[PDB]
Amino acid sequence: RRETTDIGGGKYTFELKGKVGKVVKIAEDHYLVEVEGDKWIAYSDEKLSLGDRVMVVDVDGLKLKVKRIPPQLE
Repeated sequence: RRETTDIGGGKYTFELKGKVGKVVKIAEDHYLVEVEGDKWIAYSDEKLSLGDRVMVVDVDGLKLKVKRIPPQLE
C-alpha cells in the first residue's frame, strides 16, 4: 500500500504542466526554466527577465511552454 517500489532514473516527470517555475537563465536559442528544482528547455516569444516567475502552459515531452505571470501582491 505505502511501500515505495520506484527506483527512478529519468528526470521526465511530465508534471511541470501547470506548475510554476523560475527563470534561472535565458537564451534566444532556448530558455532555462528551473521547474521542480530542474532546469528545463522552454521558449517564450516575450523576452523574460532573470528571476521572472513563469507557469508551464503545456509540455511537449522535453519542452514546456512558459508564460510570464503576475505576482500575488498584484
